[PDB]
Amino acid sequence: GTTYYVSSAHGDDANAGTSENAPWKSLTKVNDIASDLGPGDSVLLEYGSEFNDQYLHIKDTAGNADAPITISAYGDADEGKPVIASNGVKGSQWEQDYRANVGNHKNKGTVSTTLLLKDVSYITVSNLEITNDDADVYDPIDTWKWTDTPDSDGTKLDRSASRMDRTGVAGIAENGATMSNVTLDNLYIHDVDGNIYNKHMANGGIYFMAHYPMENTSAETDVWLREHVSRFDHVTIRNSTVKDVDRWGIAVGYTAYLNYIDANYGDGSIDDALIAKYGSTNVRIENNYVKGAGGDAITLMYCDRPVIEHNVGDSVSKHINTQDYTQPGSYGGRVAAGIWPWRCKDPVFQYNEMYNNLNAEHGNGDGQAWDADYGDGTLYQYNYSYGNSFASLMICNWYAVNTTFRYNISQNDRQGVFDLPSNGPGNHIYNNTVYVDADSQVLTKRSNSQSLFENNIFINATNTKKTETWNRGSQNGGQTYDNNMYVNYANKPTSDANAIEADDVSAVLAGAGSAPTSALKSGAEHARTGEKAAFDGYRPVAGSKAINAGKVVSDLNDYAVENDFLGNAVKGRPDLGAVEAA
Ligand SMILES: CC(=O)N[C@@H]1[C@@H](O[C@@H]2O[C@H](CO)[C@H](O)[C@H](O)[C@H]2O)[C@H](O)[C@@H](CO)O[C@H]1O
Ligand SMILES: [Ca+2]
Ligand SMILES: [Ca+2]
Repeated sequence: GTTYYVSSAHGDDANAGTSENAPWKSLTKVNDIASDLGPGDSVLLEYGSEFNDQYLHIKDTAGNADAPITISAYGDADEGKPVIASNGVKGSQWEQDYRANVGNHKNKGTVSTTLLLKDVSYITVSNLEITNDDADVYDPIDTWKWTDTPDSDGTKLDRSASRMDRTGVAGIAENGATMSNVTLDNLYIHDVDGNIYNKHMANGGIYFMAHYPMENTSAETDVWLREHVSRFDHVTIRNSTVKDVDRWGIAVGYTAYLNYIDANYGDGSIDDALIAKYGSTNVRIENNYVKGAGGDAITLMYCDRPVIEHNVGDSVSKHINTQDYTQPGSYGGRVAAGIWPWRCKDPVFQYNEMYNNLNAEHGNGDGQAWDADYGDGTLYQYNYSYGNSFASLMICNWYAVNTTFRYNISQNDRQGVFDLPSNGPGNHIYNNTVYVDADSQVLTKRSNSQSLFENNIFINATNTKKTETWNRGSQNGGQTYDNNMYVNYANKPTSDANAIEADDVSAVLAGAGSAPTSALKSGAEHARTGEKAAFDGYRPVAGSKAINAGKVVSDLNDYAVENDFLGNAVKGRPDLGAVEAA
């Protein structure tokens, strides 16, 4: 197909734009022809370019399986990714409308988006730097600190509840059809100075959502919408960085068709055909770094079996605090968690790191790394969490059901490791290693409900043999324990008839507590093997009471055991904790 070339430095918009030697100057020319982009067509932006007060909007077209539309860079890579910087200009603004109630949230209004994909299928967008900056908002994560006075550290915010919503990239389905085969790859999205509060406008680094094409006003609209579904399939977001954005880091799948998916909460189980029909299929979130989101880091909504792997989140919930979140109004929302699912079926969260979720000390009503929220079958495995301000894992309220949390390591997570506020049943927490410091404990104070804890190592990383509160409340049976290891405690859960007790973590693991305290400067995950391996303190030492002491687990959610946190096979009697002895 046709390849187009844009150069902010060299080009001219009188040019043809179809050869490298004579490229366009501005994105206006691409915008003018984007709806006619088709299979094999490409829009290449010159490395080193800065398209200021510009944006790219692509609507109502498609590549195909043989040849996608491509939006990318050309030239010398050392000149720096091309930059699209909308600065919120009028021309980037569009009217979003779900055309249904989507809960107690703003569902309609004006949004500024730097890169908009409205019902575009088979498109790959790569190697762009994307911003949406307000010169009057400045609060960089890299030097962020809690101040006794607002904005005293050379920062400034707009705290207005009516602040215009802004996206870096928005993926919008609103034609009553599937929008498929979208790939975002090696983008750098930053300084998207959106609205601090709004959770489900296209407001954040990357947001993908689906609307009804018309309001559901009659029996006839209702028959039609029940069968013609705006939804996503084959959305891949990988190798990207999202930094300094309000509100969401990366969210995918919120939908007007929640009115069908959520018509019948039942017991929290989600029917396979229901979620496949109305929800989003084959979503993959891989190798991204999210730092300094105002709210939540990465959330998957109304997704059928997404895969969320190899991401790093870091220092999110920047704005979920009493100084910055001042106009919550009737929506509320002064809460955020790290990397998590909402009303998904069997999502898989594996090999992710999550650091320093902020502000539980200053008005963040959550603050966890992980959150098995409402939904069915969430699998968290082989993830690391450090230094989160409120807990490693939440299981959230009645409709959070059938969670498995296994082969994870939690280090220096504060105020509790496990948070079980009135959650539904079916939850199974096994083969984790959790390192609990003096700012923390096993269960958050508010915990009251079900989980089955087996084969875990609990490490009291404090200077006395702690008398721990192992049980709080009794909803849905409360917390039951079997076949766990308890390191440096004076007591143990009364339910555990198979306890393994150890006095000194030094005779259990090589270097407990020595896992990372921060993300890698690059945002990449830490190595788990080789010279740079970062988790070797969590390997059992020779003769460790962890070795071959675990029960053969029977997963309550029918996920077979495969490997441990380091990816090594588990065979025989499993070792206690997250890491097999080698
Ligand atoms: C059940 C519950 O209250 N969950 C909280 C999350 O809030 C929900 O989040 C979804 C996201 O699609 C909708 O916004 C819904 O209306 C909310 O009730 C909240 O985002 C998380 C993280 O702070 O905490 C849960 O307690
Ligand atoms: Ca700014
Ligand atoms: Ca501040």
